[PDB]
Amino acid sequence: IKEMPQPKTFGELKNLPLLNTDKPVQALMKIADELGEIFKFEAPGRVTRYLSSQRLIKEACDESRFDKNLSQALKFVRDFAGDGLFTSWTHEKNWKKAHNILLPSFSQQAMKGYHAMMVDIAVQLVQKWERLNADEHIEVPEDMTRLTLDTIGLCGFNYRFNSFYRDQPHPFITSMVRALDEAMNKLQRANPDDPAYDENKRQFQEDIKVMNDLVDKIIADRKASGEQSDDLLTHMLNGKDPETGEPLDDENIRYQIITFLIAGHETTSGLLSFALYFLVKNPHVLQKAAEEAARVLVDPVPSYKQVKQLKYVGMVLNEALRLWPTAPAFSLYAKEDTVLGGEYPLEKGDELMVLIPQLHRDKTIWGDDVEEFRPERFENPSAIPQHAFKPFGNGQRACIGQQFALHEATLVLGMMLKHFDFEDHTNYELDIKETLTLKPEGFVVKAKSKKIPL
Ligand code: HEM
Ligand SMILES: O=C(O)[C@H](Cc1ccccc1)NC(=O)[C@@H]1CCCN1C(=O)OCc1ccccc1
Ligand SMILES: N[C@H]1CCc2ccccc21
Repeated sequence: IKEMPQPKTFGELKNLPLLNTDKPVQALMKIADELGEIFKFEAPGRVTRYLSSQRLIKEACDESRFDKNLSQALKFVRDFAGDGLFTSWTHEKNWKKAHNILLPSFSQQAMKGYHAMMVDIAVQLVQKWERLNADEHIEVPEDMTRLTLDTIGLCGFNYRFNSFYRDQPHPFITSMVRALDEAMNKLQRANPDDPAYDENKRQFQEDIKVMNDLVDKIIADRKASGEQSDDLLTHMLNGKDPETGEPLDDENIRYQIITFLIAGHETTSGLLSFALYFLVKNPHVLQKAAEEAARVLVDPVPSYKQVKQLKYVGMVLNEALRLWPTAPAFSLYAKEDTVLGGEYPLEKGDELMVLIPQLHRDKTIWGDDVEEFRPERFENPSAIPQHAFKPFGNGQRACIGQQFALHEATLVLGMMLKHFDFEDHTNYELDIKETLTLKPEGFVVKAKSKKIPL
């Protein structure tokens, strides 16, 4: 039995002011580098423990011992994401119900159905870049966010956000981004009942209303038309849970669609942005990935089967997820009294945080070169130990979107590498912006067309 280290305290505020930063995950990573595989983190009326080693995380990922916790961030996002899949407890009836109904909608097999819609948005991205003038550059996270938001709108509910037709976001997106910023800003507030925050609260309720109003209208419009489009909204209006025999009600469907729109906007766009960053910083890797894209994507429109052959592009995406897992932390609670790692006794209900970027830098697993971008680490997936690599979380509460995100990201990165050469024309210095997710802020490149027709 060891005593856990704890970072610096602020009297009665304990560790809470360490999150008074726009980069809380990066702060926690630097604390992990100083303190090691486990540290205690305290706020008024809150204790959690941050885990960084595969040795401890492999136990935390034992579903017989630990279940998904809603962190303070997830409790605040639940105010507009409700009991959708991401912000539900495992024991809530609507978690297992929605999970059983939606799993077949998110399978590898289902990606054959979504492919044509993904190609539609991906071709819009390639056409935007083809149409740039010689003097112009690409705003990488901006364009990747235009893409991922449009892909989930179209595959989700046959709705065109038309992000490539706009400087300024759809009204839904303005409310969604402002609601997320408010949820994330609330974490570090030592005094949240302060009247300074009355404007925030009035605005928050207005953004929740806007989100509910468009999504409720889209569900109502689809029920009215009777149209049977092959999208997630159709699957949710028609689907029945084999266990309860019930369908999802319209309120839960609204929380699922809100959840899927946040995920598409926030997650896959980050992965693609980090992938392009690492490619332009590692020209040998860029060359190897571009040879594969040229050899495999022989048709003007990529096919589902062709995207599955992009093995090296998949390895690039996994190496980007290793260094900068886009959704970098998840929360667990002890189902019963238990001893973590033969050293740290926990009581039933005790919370753990998994610091995925730190897990991904465990030198006992990956070797001394952990900071280097080497997709070849992923050449043989069998060589990666259980629970060493967890960008999609864990067990039955793992990312339902994983096949969808990797299919979209592989298709789009394949087409980018086929159609363009890329220049890091500003020698961009990595600056990682944090919301729920990570993105490389201010990342810009120039693309030179290889002039291959669509
Ligand atoms: C690169 C992209 C993505 C990454 C890295 C990512 C990562 C994650 C992770 C780490 C979790 C677990 C959260 C936890 O334990 O608290 C999760 C859950 C989830 N993700 Fe993703 N995700 C991605 C894309 C998507 C997309 C595109 C969708 C949907 C369109 C999606 C939908 C979900 C849902 C619904 C959950 C909750 C699943 C459940 O608990 O039943 N994700 N994701
Ligand atoms: O929200 C939390 O409880 C903790 C931070 C915290 C706050 C108050 C006291 C003690 C700890 N959150 C986190 O450690 C991380 C970093 C910032 C947000 N966050 C988090 O888990 O966000 C939710 C999330 C994001 C992505 C995937 C799943 C869940
Ligand atoms: N994909 C998960 C991980 C990050 C995130 C944010 C919103 C909704 C779902 C999710």
